[PDB]
Amino acid sequence: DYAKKRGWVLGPNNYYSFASQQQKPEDTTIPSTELAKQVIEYARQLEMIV
Amino acid sequence: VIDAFRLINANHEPRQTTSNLGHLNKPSIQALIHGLNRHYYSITINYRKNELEQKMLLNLHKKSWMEGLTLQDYSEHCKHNESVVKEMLELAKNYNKAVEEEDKMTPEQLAIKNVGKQDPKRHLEEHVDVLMTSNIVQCLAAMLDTVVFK
Repeated sequence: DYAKKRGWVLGPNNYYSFASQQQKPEDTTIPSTELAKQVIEYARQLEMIV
Repeated sequence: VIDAFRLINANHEPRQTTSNLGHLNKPSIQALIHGLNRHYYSITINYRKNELEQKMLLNLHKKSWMEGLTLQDYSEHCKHNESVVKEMLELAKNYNKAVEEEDKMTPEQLAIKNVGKQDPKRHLEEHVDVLMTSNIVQCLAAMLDTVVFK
């Protein structure tokens, strides 16, 4: 009953994979807009009259 | 350096003044020695332009669009960064040495202290500016290309 309550796959008898992979996040997209914004902020602070 | 001239007859004043426009140039000593306001007088030069002349003069220095997005060899970029940082190291040593001075220095002696001798603070500032400009430009161009080209 508790195995059913939790999200356990219930494989072979007394064999429930826990999927510790956590999807193994490997996709990477080079966040580019935010990095461009950061560098532009750097330039703004370098150039602006304080 | 350009000027316009006309002669004065053997007479009185050569011209009539109905405005301040004439008396705005402060004639040069050389021209005065060589005969200005005695044998000839100057005339103001103006550079009125038309729209197409203005546009062409402004466009002269405009570069091709691809040059703007073009990146810069990463090997050369890294080599330049490395060279400048290595130079900044010695400049920092010299800056540490110089900071210990400026207290054992006469108020007049400080000005002539930087005559014939390097200025670590000034050189550090210049190197910092060049490094910041180059690296910021390269990073921003890289990101912009990353998005624009798929």
